[PDB]
Amino acid sequence: DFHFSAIFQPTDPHHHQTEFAKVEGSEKYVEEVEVFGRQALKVNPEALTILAHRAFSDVHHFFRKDHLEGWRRAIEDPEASDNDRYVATTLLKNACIAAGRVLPSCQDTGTAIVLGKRGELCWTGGEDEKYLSKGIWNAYRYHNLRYSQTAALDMFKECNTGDNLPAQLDLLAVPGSDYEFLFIAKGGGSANKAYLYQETKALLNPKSLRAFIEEKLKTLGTAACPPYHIALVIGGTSAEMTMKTVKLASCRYYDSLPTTGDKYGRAFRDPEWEKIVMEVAQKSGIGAQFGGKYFAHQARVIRLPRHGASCPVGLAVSCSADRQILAHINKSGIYIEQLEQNPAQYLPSVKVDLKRPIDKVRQQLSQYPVGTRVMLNGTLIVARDIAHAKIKEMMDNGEPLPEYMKTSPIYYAGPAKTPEGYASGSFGPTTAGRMDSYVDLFQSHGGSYITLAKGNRSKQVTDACKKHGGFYLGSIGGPAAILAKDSIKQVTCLAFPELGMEAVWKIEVEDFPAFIVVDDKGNDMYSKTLA
Amino acid sequence: DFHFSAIFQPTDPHHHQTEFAKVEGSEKYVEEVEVFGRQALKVNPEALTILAHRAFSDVHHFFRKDHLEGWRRAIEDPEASDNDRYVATTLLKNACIAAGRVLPSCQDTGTAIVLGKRGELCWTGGEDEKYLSKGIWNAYRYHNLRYSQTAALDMFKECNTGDNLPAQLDLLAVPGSDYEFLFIAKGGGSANKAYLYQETKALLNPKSLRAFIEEKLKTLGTAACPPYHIALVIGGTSAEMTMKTVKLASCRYYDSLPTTGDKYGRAFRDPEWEKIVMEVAQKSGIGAQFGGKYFAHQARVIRLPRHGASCPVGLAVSCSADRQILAHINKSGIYIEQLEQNPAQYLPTSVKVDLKRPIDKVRQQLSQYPVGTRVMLNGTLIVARDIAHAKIKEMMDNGEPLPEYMKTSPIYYAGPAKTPEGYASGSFGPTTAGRMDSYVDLFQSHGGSYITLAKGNRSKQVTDACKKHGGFYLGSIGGPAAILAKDSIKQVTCLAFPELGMEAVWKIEVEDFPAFIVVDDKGNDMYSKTLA
Ligand SMILES: O=C(O)C[C@H](S)C(=O)O
Ligand SMILES: O=C(O)C[C@H](S)C(=O)O
Ligand code: SF4
Ligand code: SF4
Repeated sequence: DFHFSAIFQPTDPHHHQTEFAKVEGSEKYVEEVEVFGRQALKVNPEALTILAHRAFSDVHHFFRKDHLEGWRRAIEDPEASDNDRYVATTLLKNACIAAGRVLPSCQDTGTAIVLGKRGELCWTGGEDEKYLSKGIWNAYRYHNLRYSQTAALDMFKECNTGDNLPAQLDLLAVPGSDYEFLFIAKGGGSANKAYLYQETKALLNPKSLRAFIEEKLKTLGTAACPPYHIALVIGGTSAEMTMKTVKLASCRYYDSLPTTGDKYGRAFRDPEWEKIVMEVAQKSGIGAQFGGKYFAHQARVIRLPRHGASCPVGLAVSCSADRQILAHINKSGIYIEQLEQNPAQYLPSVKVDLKRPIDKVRQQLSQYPVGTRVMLNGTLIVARDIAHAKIKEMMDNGEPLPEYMKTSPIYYAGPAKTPEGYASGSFGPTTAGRMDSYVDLFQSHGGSYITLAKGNRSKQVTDACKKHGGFYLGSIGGPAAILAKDSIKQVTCLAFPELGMEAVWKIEVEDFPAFIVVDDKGNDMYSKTLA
Repeated sequence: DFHFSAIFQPTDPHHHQTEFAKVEGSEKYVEEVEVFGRQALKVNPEALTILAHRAFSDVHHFFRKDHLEGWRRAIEDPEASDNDRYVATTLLKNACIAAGRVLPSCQDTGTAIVLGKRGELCWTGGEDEKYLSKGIWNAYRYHNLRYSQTAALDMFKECNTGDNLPAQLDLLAVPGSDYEFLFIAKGGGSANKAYLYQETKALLNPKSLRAFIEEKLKTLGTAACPPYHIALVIGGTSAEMTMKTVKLASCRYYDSLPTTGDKYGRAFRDPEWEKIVMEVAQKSGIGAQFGGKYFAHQARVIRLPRHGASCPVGLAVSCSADRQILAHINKSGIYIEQLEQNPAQYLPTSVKVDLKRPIDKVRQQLSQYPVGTRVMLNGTLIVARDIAHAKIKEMMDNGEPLPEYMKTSPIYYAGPAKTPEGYASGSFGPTTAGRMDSYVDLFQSHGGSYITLAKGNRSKQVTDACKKHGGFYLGSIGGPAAILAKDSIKQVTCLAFPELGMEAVWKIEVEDFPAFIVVDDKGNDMYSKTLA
């Protein structure tokens, strides 16, 4: 009566649908052997270093076809909004610059995540975590990436690790003699849009589930740089299993799952509800960041078994910095997924002078409604999470709001490392909502009247800008390389240099595009689509 | 220069602080060999079946010392409330019954979870998932446990799998030649109290974090049968990593982590904030289910590294059915954690309600008493939980009446485990009440569900419904399923929907069934102050 049924039964478990290139000469790192009658593979652990280094180098300069096709679709679709096409064109042009292998596609080169599947008879010497980490360390140290990891010295005292370690190393024990991998360079803001809901049987009917999807999609907002790859997981054997599954779904790792369930509880993709998710995304009007049809590239919906008392639900996105790369080691060597190296084949405003007293800039912005495109020319002061927290603490101790918060628009951003001979490394915006708790306070103390970042913000920011005569400008989210190449002319560290990329910067910019998202009158570009 | 630092650096990675018993004769399943100069272990995969079967048998009848000590503390502490002592005594007596190896400690024998760590040179043949699953299958099939897993035939059509499979099998590749395990029989309602928050640097100061903890602990309520082992994880490299870590923390798997961080971002346990979590839990007044000090047994707080843009936070509990067991396979055979076989060593006023009356007379009697009154129920209960409620609502949406069997007796939210030979009932404690909240006003408007019996605090809509319709919600003690079955449940019959398995509608006869009036017919709620 016993019948074993694996929860996940992909028809393409080894991802034969993906194209791989072999690392030249890498057969020297492997040797097929036969031990106690079974075929085994000896793997020099240096192969893990070589592989992780190339994976976390390639993934920052190239994209998958399904991602690039989505941007082209947003440009060519007659039903796309003007802003849809503008954002998608900008992101495609950014990808063309990133393909030069100098500037990464996003300033947030992400957390390094490794999903590894080591066969029973794949023998590495066992130090896999160290050798993978060395390859990751090499990639972030010797390329123009960013150190984004924050170590906790105690509960509240933190420092940057200075090398983008530690990585997340999830190494699984599986049958066979190969070693199979998924490498993910996961952006922080898209990682933040991984949500867990604890639901019930009352959700599991067509009307309730549709309404749930409509409600939860809006909570993604534009804070993770859409168009999104949207993943939705209904059910699971635990919260952590649901959230792992929705991460992998967003990487299209489970595309080959069955599409029907059975009495043993196997996982399945649900194409009918993927289409419903896409209908909700298109009809939302949220669009590719600034209103339209292209909130989502595509959708993945996976239905999982559940304890009768339980219904965990996971929702997650892959952002414009859609960065994953499959790989495997076998008796022939090291194979790595081939990304698109020629993204160019997929391609088919009010001037604001910042070199003035800030009150004159505010006066000019007050002449325009939300949704107006602007082009900024002049100085920006750059500050994000830790700098804002340190400045609030200073004011709580009776110190003034610093002069540099009162002279220029505040750009929420943290740069990647500067290539030799370049004025700036990749340097796109940070999610604005994380700074919302500071805006009324800083404006009440005479600063932060104009902020520049990406993503929709909470009502407290709209209220603050109306009370204090402020503005929130939305940069396009994601196009960090083209912003650096074309707009950023000078970069200087202003304060808190120990914070690394989170230091306060002073930058000089030209032709920096943005939209007026929140004005000084109570209006919000997102008030209709993200209410 | 490059310096590798593992995130997790326990000082006791093989859990030497835990006592293990050897499975007699199990060295016959292993053989030490040497290939390419390296020591390897051949393991007969039948060892995986034997180990999983014993693990998911033992864990339903015995508890760890730190769990039992927590119940004893709630009895002996002068600061414990009278209800704290009553609940902890009931749970200890339940454990004494479960130690008889016939009735499981809870009717929810849980989801079977296996965390495995297979050494590079531990050679099983590779069919680990099947052989582990067979042992789990054996444990749930041939013992008086419960089939709790629900398969999705399509997005909405469901059926019970009938064997408590599939299991969650997380098998990791690690150094060496051994095989190490943590087995968890995870209750559904405590699994539901695993929460993920997406926070920011603005949280990471003493005032904000303390207020956050106070707010979020209240959202656990009593819905997962406290006293809780409370686990809190601040940070993490991804949502799924944070939630895995908070699960393992609640199982005390990370107790030997360092207690300080470093510039490489290693994880650490934070004893100062564990003490703060315990102070918040104690001062909340929520107590061991019915007001008092013993909301929590103990706390685990793990601080993790984070991307500068990110601060995932995990909060989770282990419930009264605190069920995990460590194990390992090595050159000497199969070893399994030794749980406490003699829980009795930890052991040191009510209104009688006759349910064998017209339901309106029972309502009239209950209306005489305030919330917090302890009652003892004698008579018939109609038993229905999530799927039966959904099916009955669907019938009503299609124009059918509320069934008469929903109008004659109080409704007990519960699903029984299998009945031992010669017993009137298997373990048969209550289901979480909150999951049925959306049905109460509707059913009461149609003349039924005026009195409900379950565990956990409920939402405001239920308080409002009971005031509008002259209803009551009675809180059973949560967790003591074996002593309820042994002493209180006298007859069990299936009344409707037999295809739902444990989720069928049952008609049961009970005696001396304890409960508290949680919501009355006047707008009052026993939890309105502690869980406001
Ligand atoms: O770290 C970054 O630069 C981008 C992320 S998405 C953020 O700040 O929200
Ligand atoms: O399944 C059970 O019997 C107990 C769980 S905790 C529940 O239903 O709330
Ligand atoms: S594309 Fe946007 S969300 Fe994604 S990593 Fe870059 S800034 Fe963050
Ligand atoms: S003790 Fe309570 S929460 Fe835990 S499994 Fe049993 S009924 Fe569910």
